[PDB]
Amino acid sequence: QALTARFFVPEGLVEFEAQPGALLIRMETGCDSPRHLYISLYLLGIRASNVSASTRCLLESVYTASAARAALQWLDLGPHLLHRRLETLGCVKTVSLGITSLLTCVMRGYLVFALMIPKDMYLTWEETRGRLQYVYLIIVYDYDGPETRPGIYVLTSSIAHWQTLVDVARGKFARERCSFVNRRITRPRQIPLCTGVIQKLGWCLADDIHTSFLVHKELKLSVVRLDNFSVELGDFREFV
Amino acid sequence: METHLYSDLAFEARFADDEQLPLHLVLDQEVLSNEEAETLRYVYYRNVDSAGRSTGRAPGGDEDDAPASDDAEDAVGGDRAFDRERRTWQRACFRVLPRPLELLDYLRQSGLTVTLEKEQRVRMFYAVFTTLGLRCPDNRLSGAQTLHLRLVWPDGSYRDWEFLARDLLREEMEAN
Amino acid sequence: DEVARTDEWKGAGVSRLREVWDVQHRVRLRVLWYVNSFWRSRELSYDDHEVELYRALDAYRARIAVEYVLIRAVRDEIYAVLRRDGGALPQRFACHVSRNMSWRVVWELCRHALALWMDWADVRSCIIKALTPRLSRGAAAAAQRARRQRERSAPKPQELLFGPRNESGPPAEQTWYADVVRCVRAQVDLGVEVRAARCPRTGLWIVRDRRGRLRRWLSQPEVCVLYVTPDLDFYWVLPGGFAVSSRVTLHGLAQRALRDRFQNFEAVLARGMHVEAGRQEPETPRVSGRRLPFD
Amino acid sequence: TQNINTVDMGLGYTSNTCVAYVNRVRTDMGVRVQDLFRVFPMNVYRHDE
Amino acid sequence: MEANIFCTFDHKLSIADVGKLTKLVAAVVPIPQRLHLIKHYQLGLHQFVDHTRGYVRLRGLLRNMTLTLMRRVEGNQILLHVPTHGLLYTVLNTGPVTWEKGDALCVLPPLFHGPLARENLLTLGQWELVLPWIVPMPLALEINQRLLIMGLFSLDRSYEEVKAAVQQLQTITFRDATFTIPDPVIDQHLLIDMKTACLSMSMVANLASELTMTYVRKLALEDSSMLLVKCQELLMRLDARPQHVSPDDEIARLSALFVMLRQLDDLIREQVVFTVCDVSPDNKSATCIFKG
Repeated sequence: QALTARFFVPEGLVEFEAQPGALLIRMETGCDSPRHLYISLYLLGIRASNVSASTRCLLESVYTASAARAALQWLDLGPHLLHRRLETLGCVKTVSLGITSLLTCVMRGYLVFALMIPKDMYLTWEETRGRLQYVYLIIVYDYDGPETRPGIYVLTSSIAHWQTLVDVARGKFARERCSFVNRRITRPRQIPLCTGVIQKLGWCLADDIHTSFLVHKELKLSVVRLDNFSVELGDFREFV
Repeated sequence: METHLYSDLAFEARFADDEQLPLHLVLDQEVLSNEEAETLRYVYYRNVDSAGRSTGRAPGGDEDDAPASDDAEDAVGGDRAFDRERRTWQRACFRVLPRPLELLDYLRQSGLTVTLEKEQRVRMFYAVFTTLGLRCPDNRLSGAQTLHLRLVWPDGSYRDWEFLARDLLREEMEAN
Repeated sequence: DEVARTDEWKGAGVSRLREVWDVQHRVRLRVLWYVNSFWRSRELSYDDHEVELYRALDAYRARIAVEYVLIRAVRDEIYAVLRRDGGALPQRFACHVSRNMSWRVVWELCRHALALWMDWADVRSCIIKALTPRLSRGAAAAAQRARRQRERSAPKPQELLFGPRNESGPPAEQTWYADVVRCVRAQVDLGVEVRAARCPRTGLWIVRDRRGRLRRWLSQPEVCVLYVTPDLDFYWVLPGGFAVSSRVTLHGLAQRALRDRFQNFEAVLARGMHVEAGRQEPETPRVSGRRLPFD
Repeated sequence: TQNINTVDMGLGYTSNTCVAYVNRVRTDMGVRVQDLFRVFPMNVYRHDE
Repeated sequence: MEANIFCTFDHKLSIADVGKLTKLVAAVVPIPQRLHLIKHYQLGLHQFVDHTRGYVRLRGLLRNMTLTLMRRVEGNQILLHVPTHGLLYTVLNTGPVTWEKGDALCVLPPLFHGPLARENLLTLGQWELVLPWIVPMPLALEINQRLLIMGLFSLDRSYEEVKAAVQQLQTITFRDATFTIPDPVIDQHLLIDMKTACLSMSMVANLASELTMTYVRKLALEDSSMLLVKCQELLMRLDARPQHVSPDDEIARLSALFVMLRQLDDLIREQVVFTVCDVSPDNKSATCIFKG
């Protein structure tokens, strides 16, 4: 059933990700020796504008390893673009720790297989609980400030047809779209690509969504959880 | 609020070609009832020369100046004259705020830093925002010009009333 | 790095606020002035030479003149045709009549009604409503079709036997707009709408409301009533169904001002209304404050 | 699966029932008034204050 | 996953109705809730169709819903099968549109057709069964594009000018057939779509490079062909070494132009639901791959 995959990643990136249920992303890098480097969704939280100050302090405290800091330097080096450099792998549940760690990922399957999301990153457009829900990973670019720091969200919705979801996203994110137009006018020598990117990975039953806390090195984080989850990857689709 | 800014930019665009300058209006309960302000559909405006003319008609004169014929076939030049009359009317953007508000507090909650000659509070049970134009054939603007304001509702009913440009511009232009 | 016009616009803000009345002092509204407007930068000039002002007010008087002078032309037609007939009124509206009545008092009531109606003349009166559909685009085409259809030879037996059926003629049910004035207590009604038909037994008229009920005023001694047809034909009625006939001589007015004052304004498409012509409109848009606005 | 077909064999009401016995009530029989704002959540008063 | 959907008829099933429904086996019907058991009311578009309101609303309501296939029926029981992405299935042509080998399919609300005498299916009481239209890509794309064109053109014009343009637009000819859009009334959804279209159109107008702006002028000066003659005839009402050439900036600008054009295309292209293998020669049935 499930399509297992296998990756290697150095110890510095692992310690908070080591909880079995996690989500993993692959990042390209211009540096020749680390051609690719593997980053979990939690590590994006240290830079995500949506994450609150306390959770950002915790993330800064945890990921102090030199390799992880170099990874964040590579991430921040990217000029106003991340989806050109980020690629989604899927959900993982197995880990062996060491000087170089081993973990497996599933790119298509539904074989506990809970997927974990940080509480800061989670939003829903609807408070009514639909019986069937899809979940998506979206990246949104802020433009009203001096330079673009990105926003990160993982959201659940009962909408499947893409254009309807883009309509509702436009409705809720009108400020970001106006900010994108403002960026285009205010700095004409610079040309941003999109306001946000939608990517699809989700099939789950809404009655199996949980709220929970997570611990690492006696540091405490608040998270939201999808329990009876199935993973189906998709293409990074750009919207305005 | 956004209507004033958009209409100002649009009239800046069109001024080089048809030479209309923008005028910004706000209307309250002394103008129209809440029911008709809630269902407002269209707003229309027109300019008149001092001697009595229109913006769309040829300034010198037109066949419309002739007396009505009261004949059976064509009462008043039906199709062509009606086309001219709809030609002379012009449409403008509008936004209505159905909730009650006061001007100064609302503007300060918006980005506008209002600093009036005195902080005269005004309370409007409902507000509609509208921008109108008055034309000057060249950079000479005559105070005797009259302006028309039309409001249209879905059922076809309409109300209108006229202004003198000398009243609208009585002191703002006098400074310049 | 430069900002857009919007941000410097919002920063600069407004500083003045004036209240202006309309010409008739019916309605008052405010105007706002933005300090950052391009209108300031243009540096245009302004003057109000008095002769132009006098011309403007005279033209404005001529503009409001359009309907009152039409009322007065109606008066002139009434009096002229009353003189021409010499004091004879044929019966035109179906109602019974009594012989042993002091007809002098109802004649005096007709005089009083004529005096009272004219004092309360307004743009709300019947004849403006009568001209209202006459001006629209459809009226000319409809009149052309009607004149062509009524001026037709009786079909030969050939046309009746084969092909199309008898082509539909005009309906008896006509639409009229009316003014009624009551003298017992001095008050008038000016914006009435009424159904009309021709009685089958005798060619007199029968008047009914749009609900179908037969109308009563024709009997009442204290009332005199005013009718106008959708082809600008004119009737004045006093108790007893005795009428005065004329055509509204609207040729006293220039077409320009007549069209300028009023017309049944045609619509253009907006949110919610059908693209196909003449379809039933959905529920009204009505951006509302009674409810939380939709987003 | 097992399809079940039933046929009526009487020209009248061939079965009767009565509401025999009571166990304790499932509703509190309270007087707490319905939260009318929650069943009509769209409506607001005009002046915001 | 709920790989099967059962639906129960409350009304009696006369022999004629059950035979007619038996002929419909393996057709396509939509289901809103995806729940395991569903009543007979939600089967079909009859619950949601309303000629008084927008065809745009019906288009959105249809595109949002889920798709299912039909299976053989029994007493008071009708079985619906949900397709799985990537597998191979048999579908029957619900509409009169011709189907061809090797082109994609889309789902759209029903359209008016020549005779207007649409056949009625399972008219149980005041309820009726109505199927959606499965349409090959060119016709569906053309009709959605022309509906958006209707919305963009008709705005702020009198009925008289609009009257000729709507009769020119509403009629669609596709592979020897003729079709007409039922009720193209403007709706708030169409206004949102038009706002997005205007924003994208202005953005591509702005960020387009100089070479893209001046390309057709230079080539019209250089060459002369029927295509260029038509383009100039269109642009006639509107109608040297570049001082800057920069490959990297040109690459980035064209990437922005592609994201803009990609966005503008999404307004028109409905999501694919089926890709076909070769079709039976009677044009009544085909074997297709299902996509989600």
